[PDB]
Amino acid sequence: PPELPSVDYNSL
Amino acid sequence: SNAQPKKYAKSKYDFVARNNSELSVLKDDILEILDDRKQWWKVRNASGDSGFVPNNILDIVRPP
Repeated sequence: PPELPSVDYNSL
Repeated sequence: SNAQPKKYAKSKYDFVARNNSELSVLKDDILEILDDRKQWWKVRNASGDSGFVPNNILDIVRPP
């Protein structure tokens, strides 16, 4: 299974 | 069939959204690619829900 890439979308 | 066809991806893995911005998808789900500019792509599933999924669980689907 692959590790997730760093988050690069914006949240709230 | 349209000059600008929609682009699709097929998920290689089950992925569970970690927050309400991410989109839970299942292995073999077909997803519309809405935004692939970053590592997390915005995709839309067959139910019309959209959110972000990791690029690295997705395979591009060939145009017909």
